Amino acid sequence: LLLDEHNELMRQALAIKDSKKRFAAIWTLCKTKMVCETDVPSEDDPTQLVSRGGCGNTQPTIRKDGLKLVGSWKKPELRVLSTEEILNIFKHISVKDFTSLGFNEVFSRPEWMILTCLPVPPPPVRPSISFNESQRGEDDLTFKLADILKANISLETLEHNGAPHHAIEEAESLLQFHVATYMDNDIAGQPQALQKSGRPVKSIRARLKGKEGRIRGNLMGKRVDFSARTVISGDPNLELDQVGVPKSIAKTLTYPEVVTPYNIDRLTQLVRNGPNEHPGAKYVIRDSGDRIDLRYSKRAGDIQLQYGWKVERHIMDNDPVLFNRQPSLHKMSMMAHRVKVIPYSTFRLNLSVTSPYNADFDGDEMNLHVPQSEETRAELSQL
Amino acid sequence: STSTFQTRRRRLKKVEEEENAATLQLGQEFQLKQINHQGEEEELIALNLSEARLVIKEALVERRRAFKRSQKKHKETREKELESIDVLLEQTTGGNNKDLKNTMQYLTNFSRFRDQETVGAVIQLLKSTGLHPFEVAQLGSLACDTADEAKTLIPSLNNKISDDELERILKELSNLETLY
Amino acid sequence: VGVLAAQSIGEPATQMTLNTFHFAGVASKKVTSGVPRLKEILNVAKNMKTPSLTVY
Amino acid sequence: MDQEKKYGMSITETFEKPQRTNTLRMKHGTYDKLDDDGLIAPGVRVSGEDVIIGKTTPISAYHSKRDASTPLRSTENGIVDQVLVTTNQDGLKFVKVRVRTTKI
Amino acid sequence: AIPKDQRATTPYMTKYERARILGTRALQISMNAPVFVDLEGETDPLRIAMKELAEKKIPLVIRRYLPDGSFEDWSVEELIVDL
Amino acid sequence: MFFIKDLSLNITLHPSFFGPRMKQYLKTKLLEEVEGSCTGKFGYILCVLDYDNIDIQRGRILPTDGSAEFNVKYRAVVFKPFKGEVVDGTVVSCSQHGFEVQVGPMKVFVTKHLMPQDLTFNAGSNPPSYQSSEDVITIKSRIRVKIEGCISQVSSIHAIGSIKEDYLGAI
Amino acid sequence: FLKERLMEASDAFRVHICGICGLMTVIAKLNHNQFECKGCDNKIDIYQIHIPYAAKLLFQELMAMNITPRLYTDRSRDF
Amino acid sequence: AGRAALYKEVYNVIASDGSYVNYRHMALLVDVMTTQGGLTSVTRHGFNRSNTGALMRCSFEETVEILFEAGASAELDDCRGVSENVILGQMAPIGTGAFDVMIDEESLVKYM
Amino acid sequence: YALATGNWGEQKKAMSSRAGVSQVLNRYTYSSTLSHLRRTNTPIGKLAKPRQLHN
DNA sequence: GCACAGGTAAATGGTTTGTGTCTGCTTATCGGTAGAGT
RNA sequence: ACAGAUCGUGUCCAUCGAGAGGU
DNA sequence: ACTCTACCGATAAGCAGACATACCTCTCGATCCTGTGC
Ligand SMILES: [Mg+2]
Ligand SMILES: [Zn+2]
Ligand SMILES: [Zn+2]
Repeated sequence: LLLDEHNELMRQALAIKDSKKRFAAIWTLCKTKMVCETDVPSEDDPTQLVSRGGCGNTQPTIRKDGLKLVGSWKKPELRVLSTEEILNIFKHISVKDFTSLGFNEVFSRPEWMILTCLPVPPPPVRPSISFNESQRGEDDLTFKLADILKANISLETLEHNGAPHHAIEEAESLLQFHVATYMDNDIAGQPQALQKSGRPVKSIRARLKGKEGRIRGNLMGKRVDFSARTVISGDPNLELDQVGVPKSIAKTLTYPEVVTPYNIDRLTQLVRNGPNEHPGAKYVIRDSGDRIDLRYSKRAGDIQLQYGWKVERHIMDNDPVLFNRQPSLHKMSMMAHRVKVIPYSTFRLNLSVTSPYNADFDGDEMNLHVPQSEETRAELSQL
Repeated sequence: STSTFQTRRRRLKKVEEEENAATLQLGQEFQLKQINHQGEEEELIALNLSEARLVIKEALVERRRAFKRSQKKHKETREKELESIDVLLEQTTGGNNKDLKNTMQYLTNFSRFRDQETVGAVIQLLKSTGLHPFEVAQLGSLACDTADEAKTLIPSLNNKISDDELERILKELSNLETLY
Repeated sequence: VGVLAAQSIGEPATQMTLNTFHFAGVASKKVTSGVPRLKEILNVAKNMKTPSLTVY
Repeated sequence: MDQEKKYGMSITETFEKPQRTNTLRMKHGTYDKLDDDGLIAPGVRVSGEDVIIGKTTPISAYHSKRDASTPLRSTENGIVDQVLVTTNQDGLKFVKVRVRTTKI
Repeated sequence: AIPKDQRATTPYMTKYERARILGTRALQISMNAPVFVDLEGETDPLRIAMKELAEKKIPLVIRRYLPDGSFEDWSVEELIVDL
Repeated sequence: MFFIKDLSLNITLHPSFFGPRMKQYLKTKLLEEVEGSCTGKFGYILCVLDYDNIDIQRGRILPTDGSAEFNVKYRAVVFKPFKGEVVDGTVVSCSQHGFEVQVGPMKVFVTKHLMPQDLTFNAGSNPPSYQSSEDVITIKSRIRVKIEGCISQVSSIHAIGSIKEDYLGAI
Repeated sequence: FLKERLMEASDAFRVHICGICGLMTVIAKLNHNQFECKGCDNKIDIYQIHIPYAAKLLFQELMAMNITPRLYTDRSRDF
Repeated sequence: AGRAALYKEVYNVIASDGSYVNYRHMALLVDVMTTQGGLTSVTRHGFNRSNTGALMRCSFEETVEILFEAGASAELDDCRGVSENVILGQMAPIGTGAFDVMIDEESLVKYM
Repeated sequence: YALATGNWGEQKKAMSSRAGVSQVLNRYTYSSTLSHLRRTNTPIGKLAKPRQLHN
């Protein structure tokens, strides 16, 4: 390191428990130094000096230019710092040095920031787009990986067969640019990567950058099953906690009920009804999956329900469901109501619940969610 | 199924200090000063060939007696030994229990001590030295004639025991195994 | 309680009407109030539009 | 709308009623209302996923032809009133159909 | 780390605890677990769970986790239900 | 060589079995589970001693279903073939590859390349064995064999044996 | 309810994670009932977790970014 | 004094629309904003620059920067927040998840 | 291409060209068609002054 | 007879009404003492 | 020795931009 | 005593970075070729 524990300022800086703050302090204290010392006076008796043990060579002023680092060597030489020498220097860093700098000797070494073996994502990460008519449209990641492979092969052949240093430099620059665009297509001060279509290529950073990303668009927010949405309307004859569910929605949405001695007859009657009338069932689940369809098999009636099975019955009356309006600002925008089947294709609610919902009947749209387990049903009813 | 939590950077130790060795270097699970369920800092228990057979036999008869009392409350030499543990195993453990037969047969065939007093005094005799209980179990189980056999049998006893004391307790064990 | 507090603070923000002007008393100082004032308070702006001081 | 678009030279789609014998991965909608030419005559009530235009494309085991029919919309139904057949600029077949419904 | 004489938590039973206990009992009853009370002809697992909670016949233990990591165990029958 | 360790086991019990007999249900579950096990870490489990104060802790209920997870504490006799350990057994099988040993419940193999060239496969004798000089070895005879190492940590557990050592064979 | 909506009513995936590496690169063969981790030749500690498919895709993308999101089933504290 | 002034300013902000907000919410907000020794703005340069988990932090602002920072360092995410459990698809330790439910043998044999 | 996609320019560099110049005619109602045929748009992209009704 | 494979195009010069509000990096600029005399 | 026409279940047409909308 | 010039701190002022409520509905286009081959 440029500075060690001998310096009082360095000793004071090497006391912050936080890694980021300690690294920032070390960088601020060491960026001023531009030459190895090798002879640091001791804290006590400043007249006598102590051999630090360094090299004594001067340090350059590293400057970032595009994807390359340049160094103004002045005692001015302007030599571009190669990646190989930087990696070699990083490999020579002692464990304590980057431990104090913030890096961990087990999980993230400083020398591991240099790419020497790039893994490729599996086909699930970059699937094949079927697209209308039989054409094998491929993801941009596959094209970028193929480009990187081609650049690597070209560089290897150019190095093996013998070529001037300019060809090696341009090949390695092209490979570095392609790798960087594969990992980040929004590099500042650099031209974007364009394919044959002329549009900017899609990078994984661009894949997860905003509210359409993997985290803000597929992790904390996602599409769900067993949900419905239709125009709401008023009904003074309904109760305060009651929602008018259309017959079609009730026949579509289903709730899985485990067959029990207390409801065996009811479940058998619902199964015999079939997925045509509202008080019916759509699916019968036996042991170890093996779903049974009640609308294609038609084998209903001659099927005996054994204990432990599951029956996907239609949404019946007094079923607790979640009723939501967007935007959901406060917790009152989410409420649990009781299902009441109505003979019209609209949502009916009491007039007194419109104020917490902040909704009217001029064309509003509201969503309905049903639970799929006893845990969720009970907690929705009681909370 | 484990009894020790992660420690000393077990996630990415990246040392790979082999798997086992004759000169100590025991496995991590079988390490000195084990952790008891309620206590702590308890050393590893090592059982000789004779001690283990007595332990399993006593556990089996205890389980059989417990089962018999529950049912009631609800309502030679080597040849003779084989019948005894056969009739003990045929009803106590139950199930397939195929593996248990071979272990018990090997214990009975290779048993060194058959007297309760002798095996009990074995620990009292061996407690004089501070040797690791594994090697004392090895010398108690394996036969010997003098110091050369004990030294050649295992490589974990290099200059760890004085020859005079070694030959002394080797002859002690020799007579304690020849008296029965 | 944190989510409840956040919702209870943000709901009146959406429910408020225009808050760009009309915040003047005896002297038309155009004191900032409402949504812009709340935004500059949350962002902790070092240069507010209408700094003020009261002396007793 | 549908078109008899051509791939290469010999890979040209055709308008005909598909059959189970030589069509693979075909839709499960009803094909009874279709005619020999592959179009529904005007005045026939349609509903659900019923196929209105029957088009098949050559694959290149048999099953040399694969269907490309466009079914009616799931939430739409009615009676077909006008069916228009013509040719595009290059010389292929152009087919347009219309569905009429009353919304009380 | 399970003190008994130094239990500083409230003896009352929270709404979240009540909802969780009722849901767990209802789910167990639905999946054919033994019932320790008579049903009076009832056939809905949730109401059976409420009936069991009424007379404190639910064999469950609440483990309240302190922020540091310690915890204390409260029985359902010993928790006062007032809400 | 025999050790006793305070092992731990995790089991899941269906709530349909949540009766007064849960303790004995878990007891028999453990009893048939750890008996005859061939775990690659602990080794061979032979007997489960100390059938008292098992101390079955409270069973945490998984949020997904009504099942409860139990962490039972128990001690049992273990058996692991430590590498480099001298053991004594009996010969069971003897092919042209070598003669096997019956140390405990294992099938330790003394491959032909381990013991010296003195031992020869003489098929003339009625029991196929390796009759040679320096004492007589046959099927079901006393033999002391060392362990070179542990292989096949998964599924069955066994090792490889050798006789090329002073004061190791014959006996 | 939040967990049910995020998992049961949406993507739900089961993966095997090595107990040493902490990554999901575990070779699982359910037919022969055996598992292996070629990274650290581990065969006697394999755990299965239930995570959404989006989380698995994000972790795989992060691994493609030379970033290791190691997942562990135990709490690391004290020693 | 700064916290009190901030609370007074917020109360004056919510004063003209006629809406009334309980003191607890605004007090909690100003205490969070002044937990450290200075003002903590509600932005990417304020409460973001904290010691909380990277997964829960990176779900609001730009993500790949903090992910790269986490990769460069070796910080441990305790996964005790809500965002981490939502990402991992597990029951967050909030509300009904703040406790654990266990079954006892003594009470089980007590009833029957 | 310009009259179909609505991007006023050549096939390439369409990202830097204006969009929405050409739109499909709205024929839901005669009044709607008349309104669509007499529509003007100022490309601006936060600012309240340009949106205000000037004197 | 028709297909087959690399990114050889523009050099340029060039663009656009009216986006603020912090954030960090990199200079330029301003005082203030220390190696000592006649 | 033995040594098959398809059958039977079959999965969808996607992505990127642009415009018009309505609470 | 302050000249001949060095690092300390304390600002000004230009250079870029991040991002803008939520819900869904519908239609409409585009996803390559020209110099080069015998
Ligand atoms: Mg409205
Ligand atoms: Zn140096
Ligand atoms: Zn591993």
